[PDB]
Amino acid sequence: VDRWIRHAAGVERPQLLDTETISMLTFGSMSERNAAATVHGQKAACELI
Amino acid sequence: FAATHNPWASQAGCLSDVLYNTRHRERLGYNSKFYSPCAQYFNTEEIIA
Amino acid sequence: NTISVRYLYHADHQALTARFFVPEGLVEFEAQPGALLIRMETGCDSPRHLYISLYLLGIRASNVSASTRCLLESVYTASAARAALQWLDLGPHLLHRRLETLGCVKTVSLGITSLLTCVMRGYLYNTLKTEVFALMIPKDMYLTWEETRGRLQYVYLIIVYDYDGPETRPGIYVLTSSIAHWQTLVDVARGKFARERCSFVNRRITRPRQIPLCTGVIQKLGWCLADDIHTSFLVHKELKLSVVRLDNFSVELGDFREFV
Amino acid sequence: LDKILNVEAMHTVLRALKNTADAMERGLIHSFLQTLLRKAPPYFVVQTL
Amino acid sequence: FEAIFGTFCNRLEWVYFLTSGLAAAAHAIKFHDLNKLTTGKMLFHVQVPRVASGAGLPTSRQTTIMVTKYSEKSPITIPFELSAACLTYLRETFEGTI
Amino acid sequence: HPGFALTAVRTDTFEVDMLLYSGKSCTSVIINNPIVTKEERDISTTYHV
Amino acid sequence: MEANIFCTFDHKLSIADVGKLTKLVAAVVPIPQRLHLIKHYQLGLHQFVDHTRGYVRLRGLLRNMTLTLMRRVEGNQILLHVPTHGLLYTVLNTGPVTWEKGDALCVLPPLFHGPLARENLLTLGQWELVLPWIVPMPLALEINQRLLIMGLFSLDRSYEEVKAAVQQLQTITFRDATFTIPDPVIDQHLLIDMKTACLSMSMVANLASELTMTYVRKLALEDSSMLLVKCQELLMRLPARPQHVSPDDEIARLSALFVMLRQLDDLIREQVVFTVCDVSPDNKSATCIFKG
Repeated sequence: VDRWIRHAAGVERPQLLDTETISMLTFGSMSERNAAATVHGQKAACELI
Repeated sequence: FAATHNPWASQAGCLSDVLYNTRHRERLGYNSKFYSPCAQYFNTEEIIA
Repeated sequence: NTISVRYLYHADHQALTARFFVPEGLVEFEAQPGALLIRMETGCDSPRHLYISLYLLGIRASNVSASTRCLLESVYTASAARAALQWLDLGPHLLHRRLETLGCVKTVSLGITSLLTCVMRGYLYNTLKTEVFALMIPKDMYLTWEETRGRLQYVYLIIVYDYDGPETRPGIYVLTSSIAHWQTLVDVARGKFARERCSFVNRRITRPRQIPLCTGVIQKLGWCLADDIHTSFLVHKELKLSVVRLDNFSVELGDFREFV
Repeated sequence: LDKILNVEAMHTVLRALKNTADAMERGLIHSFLQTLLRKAPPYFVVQTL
Repeated sequence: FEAIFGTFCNRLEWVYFLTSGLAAAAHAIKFHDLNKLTTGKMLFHVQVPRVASGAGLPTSRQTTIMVTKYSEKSPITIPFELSAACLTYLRETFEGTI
Repeated sequence: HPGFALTAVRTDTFEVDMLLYSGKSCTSVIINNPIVTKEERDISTTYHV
Repeated sequence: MEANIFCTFDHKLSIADVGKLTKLVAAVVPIPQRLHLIKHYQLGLHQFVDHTRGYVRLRGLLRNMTLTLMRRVEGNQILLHVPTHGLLYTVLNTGPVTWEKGDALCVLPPLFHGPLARENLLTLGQWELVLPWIVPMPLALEINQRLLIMGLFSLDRSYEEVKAAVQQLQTITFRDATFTIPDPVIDQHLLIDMKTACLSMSMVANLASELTMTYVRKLALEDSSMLLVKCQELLMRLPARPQHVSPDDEIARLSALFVMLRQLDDLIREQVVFTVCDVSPDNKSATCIFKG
């Protein structure tokens, strides 16, 4: 069911990243790949029930 | 003058409270690098102190 | 006034130079000061040792581009590499014992026997502190695990040992990184060489004979600023080749550290 | 140093009189203006008269 | 052949914190460091005006309110490299050629 | 449409030119003589004033 | 590189505020940035403070921090000096452990002694000064053995079973001094260390020679001793021995095993920083050859 969630969301795991890349997450590190063309600049949003 | 216009937002321990408090989030772990625009509003120590 | 000792000396030299005679068949490309010297442990008595340039290791390296290997194949066809492939290629996944880093050149004399100075510690530079010679890593061999430039990156020379095919074709990895703790540098090496760490188990699954060894070896070479990092261009014997330059590179030759 | 503190106590008495005197001036302004408040009917009354 | 042209030097007009009009807000005064052991927690007996009143509400009996302030240092530092060649040629004079 | 209303908060970053007007002789500042230090390298000599 | 580091303060010093820092002269001070004028907010281990209350993560983040010896309290600045390789400078004791001449020393994260002297010795609006311990090498690594045995022990156990060994494991003893150790338990960094640990245990189990692994049993009937009686109990689970093999194979079967003996012990190994020479009679200062 979790694979169906990642598929329906469209956000597939990048092989759970490198294990050292997970080790750097506790210090904080970028996860998003940079978008290619970005004429509109930085994007942001948030969500609340 | 409503006691809580957004019961699932203003309440302590609501879904947005645990979702956005830095304390309730770090108890589950998170990447510090990502910005959380709503999180600045729900914090206790940022506000109560 | 009297006893003006300051006038007597022209300049001090912190660098620990050494003069090594070299065969004329290896002087090519080596004539540029920025190149590693690496003694080889030949099994023959005459001679038991044989200096080789780091570029000579790339004719057999796997990770280097094959188009560069087509160029290097036309370069070293002389008394040197014809014996080097006869010896170091014969070695069964053993290089850190066969090889021994010996710093980089300061100057290269010509002649039929090309003696050359080579510092084993400190900055390498032209005499009278004039021109500042720079180290030259081969283009494809250079890499960084972190694409971000650091404030100050030490350089290391890992020697990967693949165990896939019956004939091992070890890779060579110069790399700069701001990391300075070997206990963490092996940890970042753990997840990146997953095919190589799998390969060390992959020999035991097939051939109990002949012991598998290192997935790599790490040793200090020296520090360099991110602004000192460069990727320029080099020419010798008309065969042009771009290279990853390093400017003010102090030499600090640490001992090899074997590990899996 | 004690003789310097003599001059310090003298200046303390000087400001104790000066600031009380200027406060007496502000009190005379505040009191006379307070009398003007009681003395002055609202304009719409005076216009009706 | 081919033409060449020389010293198109980058002229740099000088500036000063003192010549600037922004210093009018400043009360800058160069002064030797005392190695003060932090004496920068200055006190201030700031005199406070008051007013007499005929109202029965009390007026303050205490002239001049206390004020504590601090001297928040913000040091700056500028590296500038000099090549060892430029130094070794600077003091020495080989007197071999022009 | 489900039962979820949304407060989609979103911060924005704007470039801003500004101006400021301190009074004359506002903050006071004092400075000392520069203290040069001679950092040493065999190939060059940086100087941190 | 730089030979020295400087710092700037916010909240102003008093008599005690500068006296506690003059007490810390010639003592270890980690920095993470090595800029010529670091801010005090970046100074110390306190920047890595963690509400999750970890420890091993503080150690791994400590692994990359540069060490810098303290010197000269000019006032309103730390004036750190950057140690040079291969020489010596005096170093004050910090960690509550007795020192002896010639022992190796290493950096370890602090932990409360038990009674807890709780001497922060410096504080501001919230920021503090947490100086990592300088401890003798066997003590520096045995705690890593405790955290590693704590990691392997956690698997497949009831909570009373999980904490049963902990009453002995977290109460380490050394030179009369005793220490209780709060632990991350599971902080991923212990897990990634466990992965290379068991991977080393596998090859060490597999690279062993047929006679080398049998050597204890070959000695078992050969001799009788209480250490061997303690040796005997571990190996058995509930007399014959064989011998073959050509001599040349052992030079290979043993050689690669030495690399695993490093790779297995590397994770409990820590880089040395100090080597004491002239111990002070008062048990405070101690000059040490070699630095970071």
